[PDB]
Amino acid sequence: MQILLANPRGFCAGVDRAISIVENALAIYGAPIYVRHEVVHNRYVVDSLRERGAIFIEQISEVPDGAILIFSAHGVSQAVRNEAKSRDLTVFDATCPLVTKVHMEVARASRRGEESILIGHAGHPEVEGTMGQYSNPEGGMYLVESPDDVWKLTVKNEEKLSFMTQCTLSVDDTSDVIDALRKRFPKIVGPRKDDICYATTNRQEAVRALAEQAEVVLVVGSKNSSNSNRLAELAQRMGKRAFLIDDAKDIQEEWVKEVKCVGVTAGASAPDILVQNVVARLQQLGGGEAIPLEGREENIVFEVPKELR
Ligand SMILES: C/C(=C\COP(=O)(O)OP(=O)(O)O)CO
Ligand code: F3S
Repeated sequence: MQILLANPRGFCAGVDRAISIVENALAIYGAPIYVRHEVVHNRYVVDSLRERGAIFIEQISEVPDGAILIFSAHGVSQAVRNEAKSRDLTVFDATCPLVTKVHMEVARASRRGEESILIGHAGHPEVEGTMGQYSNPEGGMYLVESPDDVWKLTVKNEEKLSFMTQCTLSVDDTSDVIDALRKRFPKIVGPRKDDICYATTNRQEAVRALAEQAEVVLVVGSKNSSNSNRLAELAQRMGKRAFLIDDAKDIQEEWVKEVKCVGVTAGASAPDILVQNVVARLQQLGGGEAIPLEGREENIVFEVPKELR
C-alpha cells in the first residue's frame, strides 16, 4: 500500500491567523479568553485551546462583563458585533479577511437599497454572519443552495441585483448555481466567478488529482467543517471510497484492506499533526513512506492584529 498526500492540504492563511489570535490573546491576558463559536471547525484545535484556557460559548449573553471576546473565523452578523460592543467587552475579530471582503460587498448592497443573493448552506455560521450584513428593508437578502432554489426565487427588482457566495463551497456545484442565476436574472452582478477562497479552490483541485491515483481517500477534518466535507464529497463523486475522519482512531481497517493506493488530505481547519498520526496509522496497516504529490504553490499569509503580536 502506497500512501499519497494531497497538495495542498491542511491549514489555510485565515485558519492559521485565527488560531494565533486566540493563542496570543491567551498569552497576553491569560485564561479565560471567551470565543464565540468554535474558532475554526476542528474538534482537536478547539479542545487544544479550551485546555489552554479559552472558553467556547454560543451567545454573547454567556460571556461575563469586562471579559475578552474573540469572534470565530467564520465571521459574525452586524447584530452580534453590536450586541458585543454595547456591553463593554474587549473584542478581537478572527474573521478570515476573505470573509470580511464578502461582508463588505453585502453591506454595500444593503446601503444602496439593492437586493442580494447569497449562495451558501443554510445554518452554517459563515452564512449567518454574511446574511446578517444585510439590514435595509427597502431591498432584500436571500439564500440559495441549488438551481431549484433559484428557479423558485422571486425578487423585488431584478434589475438592481447582486450575488455573493460562501467561501467554502464546492467549486463545481457553485458553478451550476451561478449558471442558474444568470439565466433567470440576466442583469444580476457578482464577481467574475465566485467568492470561493483560494484555499477551497486549491484543496479541491488537489484532491481531484489525488483521487485519480488513490482508490481510497481519507480526509482529515471534523463533521461540521464545510470545506472538509467538499473534499470527501468530491472524491466520492469520482467513484472513490472516501471518509471524513477526525483522527487515526477512526480508520477502520476494512477501508484499506487490500488497497494498493490510499490517499490522504486535510481540510483547511485540520492541523498537520492529525495527518502525521493518520499516516503512522496507515503504515501499521501496511503502507510505505508517504509521498506528497506536486501541487499549486500557496504563498498567502494573514498576520494577526498589531495589538496581538
Ligand atoms: C473560517 C472559514 C473556513 C475555515 O475552515 P472551517 O472548517 O473552520 O470552516 P467551514 O469549512 O466554513 O466549515 C470560513 O467559513
Ligand atoms: S475563507 Fe479563510 S479561513 Fe481559510 S478556508 Fe478560506 S482562507
